[PDB]
Amino acid sequence: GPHMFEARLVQGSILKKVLEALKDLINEACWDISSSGVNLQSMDSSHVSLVQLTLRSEGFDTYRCDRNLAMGVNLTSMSKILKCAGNEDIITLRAEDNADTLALVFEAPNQEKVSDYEMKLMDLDVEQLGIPEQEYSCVVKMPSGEFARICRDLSHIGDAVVISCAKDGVKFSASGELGNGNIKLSQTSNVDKEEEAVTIEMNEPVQLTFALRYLNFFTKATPLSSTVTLSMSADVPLVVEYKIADMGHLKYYLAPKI
Amino acid sequence: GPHMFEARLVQGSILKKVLEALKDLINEACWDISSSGVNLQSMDSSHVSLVQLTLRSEGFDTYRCDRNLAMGVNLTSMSKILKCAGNEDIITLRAEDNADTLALVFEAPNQEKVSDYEMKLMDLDVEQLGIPEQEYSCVVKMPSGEFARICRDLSHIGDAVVISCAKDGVKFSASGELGNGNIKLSQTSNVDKEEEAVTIEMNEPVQLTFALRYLNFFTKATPLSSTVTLSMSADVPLVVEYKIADMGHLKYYLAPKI
Amino acid sequence: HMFEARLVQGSILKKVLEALKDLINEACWDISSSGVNLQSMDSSHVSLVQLTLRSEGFDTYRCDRNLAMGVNLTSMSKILKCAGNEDIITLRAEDNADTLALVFEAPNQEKVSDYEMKLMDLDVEQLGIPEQEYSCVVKMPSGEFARICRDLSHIGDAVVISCAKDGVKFSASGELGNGNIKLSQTSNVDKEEEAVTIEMNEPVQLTFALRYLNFFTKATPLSSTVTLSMSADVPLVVEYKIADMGHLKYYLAPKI
Amino acid sequence: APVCVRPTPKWQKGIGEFFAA
Amino acid sequence: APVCVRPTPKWQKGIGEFFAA
Repeated sequence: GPHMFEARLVQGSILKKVLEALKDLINEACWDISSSGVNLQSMDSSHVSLVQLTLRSEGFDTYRCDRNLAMGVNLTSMSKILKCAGNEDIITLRAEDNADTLALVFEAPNQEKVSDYEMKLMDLDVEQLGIPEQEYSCVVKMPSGEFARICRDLSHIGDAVVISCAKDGVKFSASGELGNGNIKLSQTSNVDKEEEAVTIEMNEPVQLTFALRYLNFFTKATPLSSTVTLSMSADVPLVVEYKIADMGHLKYYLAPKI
Repeated sequence: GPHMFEARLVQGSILKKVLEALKDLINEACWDISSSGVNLQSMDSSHVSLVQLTLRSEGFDTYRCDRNLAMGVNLTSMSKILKCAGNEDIITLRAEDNADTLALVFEAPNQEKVSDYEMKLMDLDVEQLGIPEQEYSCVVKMPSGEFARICRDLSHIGDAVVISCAKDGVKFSASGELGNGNIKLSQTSNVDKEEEAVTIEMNEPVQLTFALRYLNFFTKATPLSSTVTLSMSADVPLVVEYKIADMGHLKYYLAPKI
Repeated sequence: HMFEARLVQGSILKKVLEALKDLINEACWDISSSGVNLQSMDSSHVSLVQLTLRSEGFDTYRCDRNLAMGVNLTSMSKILKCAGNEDIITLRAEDNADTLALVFEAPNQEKVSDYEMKLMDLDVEQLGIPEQEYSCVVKMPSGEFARICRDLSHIGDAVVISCAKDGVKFSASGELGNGNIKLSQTSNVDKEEEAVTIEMNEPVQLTFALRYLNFFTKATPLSSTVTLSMSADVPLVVEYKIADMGHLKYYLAPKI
Repeated sequence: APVCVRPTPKWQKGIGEFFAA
Repeated sequence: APVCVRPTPKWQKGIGEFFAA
């Protein structure tokens, strides 16, 4: 009879967090929903960065997608509505291939309380960019909290950060009217319970300059992942990647200086 | 000799919270003091809602009231002053009849620190309270933090809320430019601690609309009671009620729309 | 020829700047063999702040030449918000150029930040602070004193401080009414740093601007206790002991 | 209670009147 | 210790200058 899309995500907090990680970067975007999952690709309001979000359909406890949908969504609205879901709530996206509307359904962990919200969808012109394959000179996997804190600190110095990587460590440097900062992290032996490890996979050193405004947007995804990955190469966009535990990921692309 | 009113409350913080629950909606009001207890009753300046407060004398560790008297208070001034009291402080109030000042005295537990504030009063003529005790079509009792969370959440969606309750449960609904929201609460038949229970008493289904500004003010009582009770009829005002435990109650009254 | 001090409890340096930044925009740091010495009036000349950090208190202290480093306290505070609280912190200067170097180290030892802050050229300005006995000296917990200024500021803009032999009172007035706060001297060997202690050579009754006292209470994280030294016609001293290592002193004159 | 904003009182003498350079 | 939100530096190339449609 009815061509629904239905995704139940028991760990509903993932959805809340994913939208916290997008709402400041994107006003309106189009969620590509298919049998394989929820995919979102979009440049940010200013056309500076690109974000790519993948929630593989395996990662939902329940998933039904009769037909492919391209739902244009106001992210600000969707973020306010997710702010009405408790952190332990079971969340369900519901869409009837028909309708002008996405439904979000929140089951509280206590079982006598159930909220539903219905968002009015939007006609956005789907465009998707083709991401080239690339070998990276430098790949840095470090705790996410640390990357968040380095970007945060250094924004108080300058509007750019220089990232300098070697086999031994990685250096972050800024400079502004107050003066200059430099933050050095060394590669870890390997910390005793691990995701305090800094790892570098380098085939060639890099010295690249990035904008602190966009990096500090990117670190809003920090609650999603205990670690972060930076992939760098000269004159080729930076990739910032958060794994969303065995469900998919959230990637951010940003051009370095010149 | 002189006609004294004097009340000692060991859990001072009750009084503190009580004022948080009032200061933002009522500026000034008469306290009716008798041997029954402390009774307060005022309409907010926009004449839409009425708060009524009851502190029975047996709730006070010490209480004296030589004859019925009434004191005009600036709840704003009173609140500022109560923020000077410790959460553990023992609190005493003291005025004579026809006083132009109220004594508030705050005692630390160790008795090495003592503060006293002499607060200016006002002359206010306060009459009336032509409030008949009445039969409601629906009475609903639920955790106060839950009701507060609901008003908080529906206030992102719209600025009015339809309340609709039946035998099985009650539903709260809002709507605006973001979308629509419906929070549904079902009866906790079960077997539980009263601060998680949901219970409905019903003669006839009501479906009524209230502005969410006001409701959001009532919820400043939330620290006073683990529960909260809502009473509804056709176009009788809604009453929102918080039991200040072993002392009395705090009731807000709201006029529906149409 | 170079200055360098390494402080393990680097947080102290953070708290010190959080306490000065709001009162003082710029001050000169006198460096010498015996430690660090900062003195300043606030932007309106009402109060005076004096800070001593003795060189014994550092794990490492090196000072070739006496320096006077003109610092912008607000920049230096921004840069220290970037230090973690368990960070070992080092100050470093080169006498020539006017750059001060703040180096932060994680006790994990895997992360190290250096910030190079620019210095100003400032007026060398000492005021001579006189050796002195006081009629009354009140030792109390820094938090209670902080609570008291906050609460009375809801009442009026002055606090009267009445000091007897075995208690002190703090009173205010204003449009709402009066307020009075009475602390009694405590027995002690209860507790320790929640003792209230009064030494009274001469009873005082003195009026101060709550406006300024509340700037002083920003030092409250530096110490569990605060000392108040008072006489008629003589600036009040509000003193915070910093650890085993120095003090932060604030000066404010009373009415008449 | 956040701390009220209180103005400098009328009678406030400056610290300069007590200490010299 | 809260982020200082910084402006977009004048040299910032858009990602669309790198990846095509």
